[PDB]
Amino acid sequence: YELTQPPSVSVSPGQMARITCSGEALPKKYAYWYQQKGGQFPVLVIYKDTERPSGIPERFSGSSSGTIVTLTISGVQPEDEADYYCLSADTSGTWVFGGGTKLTVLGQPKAAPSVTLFPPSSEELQANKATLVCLISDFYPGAVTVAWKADSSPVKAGVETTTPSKQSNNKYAASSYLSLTPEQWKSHRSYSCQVTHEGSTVEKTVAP
Amino acid sequence: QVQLQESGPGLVQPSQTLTLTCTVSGDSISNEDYHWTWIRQHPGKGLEWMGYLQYSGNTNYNPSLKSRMTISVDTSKNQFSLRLNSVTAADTAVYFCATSIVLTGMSNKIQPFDYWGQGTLVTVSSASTKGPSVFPLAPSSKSTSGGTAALGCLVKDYFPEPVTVSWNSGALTSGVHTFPAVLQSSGLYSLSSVVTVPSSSLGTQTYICNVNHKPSNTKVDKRVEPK
Amino acid sequence: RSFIEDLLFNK
Repeated sequence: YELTQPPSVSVSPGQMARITCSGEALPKKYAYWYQQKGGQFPVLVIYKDTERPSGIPERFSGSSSGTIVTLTISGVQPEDEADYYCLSADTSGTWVFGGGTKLTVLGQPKAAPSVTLFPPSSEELQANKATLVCLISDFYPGAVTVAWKADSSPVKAGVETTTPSKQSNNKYAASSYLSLTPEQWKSHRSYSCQVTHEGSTVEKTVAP
Repeated sequence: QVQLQESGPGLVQPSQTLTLTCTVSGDSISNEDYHWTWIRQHPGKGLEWMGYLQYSGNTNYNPSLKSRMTISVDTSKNQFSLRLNSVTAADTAVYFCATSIVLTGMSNKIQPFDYWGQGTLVTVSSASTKGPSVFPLAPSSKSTSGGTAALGCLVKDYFPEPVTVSWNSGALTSGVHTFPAVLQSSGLYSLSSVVTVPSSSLGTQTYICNVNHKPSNTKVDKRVEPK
Repeated sequence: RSFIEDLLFNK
């Protein structure tokens, strides 16, 4: 038994969001809607097809049309950006989660990245290693381009960069690491990390 | 109201038996009202209900897992447990313990899951654990912006996930910046943690990042002093 | 008598 949901619903703020869940046993089995944020345990937002739990905003509602149940969010807010799962059961008593739907609230206020570049620490150099740490936080949207330079020349060898992800403040963060030998760090005049976000670039530079 | 805490995250080798416990506080594991439940979620995928057990022995297991899993109870420790046999990479997931309560004589039940833990990450891998090397990201005039300065800790080359970082044993919460870990070409993770603090506090206030890597049973308290 | 699946799911 499978409960089928749309994989994603992309909606700008203020628009109405509708997330369905279909299963052949829904005419006889109640559905429950769950909200998951940040990989945490999900929170019930609608129970028994139509009912709203206490403490849940009134903008959440739910309806039933037999084999299909629909979670509806009027006045979609940036906080409503989450993954949503219907829960029901088959006729044998097995509890079954739907496949989940990612609600993306596109069009939130833009935010430029805060960039801090850290040089290798003395402890790491004394351990015969060297890492430059470029940290990027509080930016939106989540698309970003990170480049490194040795002096004024581009470098890609030894670079590892995270895929950006949203933090607790509903903003995106990312990190880029450049591994060097201590003598490569001490031999150059400077190293830079360039962070491009929505066409504009921020560059931080450090020197030994 | 009970509080549920899963056992620590870590590695299990393919074809071996995954074992997890959930310690229950606030009421007895032997009470039949409680349906002791396990739920899992592979990273980047959906939620999967595994099943529940009641102390009487009544069980209800996910049919695709019923010949691989056992839920059991340890009365002495007030715990219930998950056993999953012959695991593969498909069984890598965050495992959440939870419970559902039926009171004798209730006719209206609202919450399928009344109380829950916050999950524990089990990584199915034949690779070996590695504890982190922790380096200070010292505050200097080059990491200070106006009234506030940034300092941090570099948590280098560990496996598997997860790592948690606090500052000054949790007393410092304002200004703590969280960052996703990078997965390096060598198979090892690194992450950074940064706190922004008043620049004037640097001479007098001690700053220590508390790094916890439970899969290697390692904790590091790193003093971060200004440069 | 109602069991947990009756209480939660059976309409």
